Amino acid sequence: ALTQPASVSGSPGQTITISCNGTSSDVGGFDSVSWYQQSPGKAPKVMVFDVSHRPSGISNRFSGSKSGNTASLTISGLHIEDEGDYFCSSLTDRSHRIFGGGTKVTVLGQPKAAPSVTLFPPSSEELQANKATLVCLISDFYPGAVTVAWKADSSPVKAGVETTTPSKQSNNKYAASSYLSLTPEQWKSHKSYSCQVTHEGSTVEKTVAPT
Amino acid sequence: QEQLVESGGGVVQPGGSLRLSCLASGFTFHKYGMHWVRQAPGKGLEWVALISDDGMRKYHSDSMWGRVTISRDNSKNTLYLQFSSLKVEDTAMFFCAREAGGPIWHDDVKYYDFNDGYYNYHYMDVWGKGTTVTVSSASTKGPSVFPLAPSSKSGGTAALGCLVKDYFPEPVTVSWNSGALTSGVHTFPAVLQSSGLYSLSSVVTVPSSSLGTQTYICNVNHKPSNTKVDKRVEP
Ligand SMILES: *[C@@H]1O[C@H](CO)[C@@H](O[C@@H]2O[C@H](CO)[C@@H](O[C@@H]3O[C@H](CO)[C@@H](O)[C@H](O)[C@@H]3O)[C@H](O)[C@H]2NC(C)=O)[C@H](O)[C@H]1NC(C)=O
Repeated sequence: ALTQPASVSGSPGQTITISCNGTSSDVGGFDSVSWYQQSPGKAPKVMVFDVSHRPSGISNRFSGSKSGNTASLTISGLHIEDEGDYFCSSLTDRSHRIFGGGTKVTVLGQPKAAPSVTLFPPSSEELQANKATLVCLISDFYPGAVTVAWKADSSPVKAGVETTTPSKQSNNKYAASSYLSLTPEQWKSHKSYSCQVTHEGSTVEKTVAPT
Repeated sequence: QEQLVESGGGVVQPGGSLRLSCLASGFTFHKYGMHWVRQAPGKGLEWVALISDDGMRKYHSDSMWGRVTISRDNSKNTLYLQFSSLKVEDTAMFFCAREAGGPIWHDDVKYYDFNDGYYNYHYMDVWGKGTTVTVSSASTKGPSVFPLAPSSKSGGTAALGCLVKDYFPEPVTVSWNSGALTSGVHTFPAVLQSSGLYSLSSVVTVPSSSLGTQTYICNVNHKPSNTKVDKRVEP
């Protein structure tokens, strides 16, 4: 998979640049990089192809380049209508196509809001049902992009972690939920567990102790 | 004009076989290459397969482990994808995408290949809203409701909610104190865990002062299984 930043944010009129690191087997091996925009609940749209070229009827604000194994997408003068997810794709020396992880691009429409995060331990009831689930809930954050990181004590944890896609509230802020399923034993063995949401450079952290 | 429509989707059993069908229009079908692109819920795009114009050449993703086969019927302007031994992790959105293409020019003259077929271009210029595919076997089942009690951490404002887990199929409706409670209420979207069953969570923000003087009860209605539940959440 190609490497794109999880999220980039800016103000309207401001200029932005998404990077797309790759290898010598694709991006660095060919000048066939394409960029796609996917606006919410819609289907992808070609913005750039062969690195820098713009299909007919595509804004002069979308620019593309490349350097070694890393190509870029540069939006000049962000409009709100640029909001959405962006995917870079390259030809490979296996004659396959590859996609990047995707980058949620946010153009501010309302003043930034730091998330409100709460962490629940497993209920006694679930634990009598021989199961365990830590619920990590996040609300009231804008832009609508966050990074959920779980940690068992000091060490990070990736297995058994589920995270929903941010959704809009009644107050137009964003919310997201992250579950960490555990066995009753795993849950008893560790000192504590950490939920770490990263939002706009800032990171909040709550912690549940089985104790 | 240039358009693709995806169909043949729905909910299917693991280990079963499936066959999707894309339908084009507004362009010369038998001149372009075709792609399948999938997108697991909330995930990123993923390449599946590419078929040549005449359909005598196919390319598949090395991570599909050869569980997929791509085909086409140019006389019907229709593209096909077919599965075998589906898996729950095969849950995703399945897009149909044309491969850009056309003549190639040196000087002022343009050259084709034999038959006057287009050389390929390397960017999917046409997309059709994918049809969705869901892999789960669990017969209709009712949900279990566990209390997410107010952490001892909170003065200020406290948060508490219900963890409604292990139901099928969607949807589930979640109210608080019988609808009387609305402000500060956030009901999250459901997740499909490995289980093949759905889980979700509804939470409500309140003044920590209200704790012990105000009774919070989440009302869960899972119409499919005809199950209604009432749980009290307390410190
Ligand atoms: C592909 O993207 C990665 C991140 O996903 C980029 O990583 C970071 O790139 C910068 C530029 O080389 C590294 O240096 C930076 O310098 C600026 C000042 O010039 C400073 O403000 C930054 O704090 C940073 O020191 C940065 O260390 C690096 N981070 C890493 C390596 O994780 C990277 O630029 C891209 N690919 C390559 C090959 O650089």
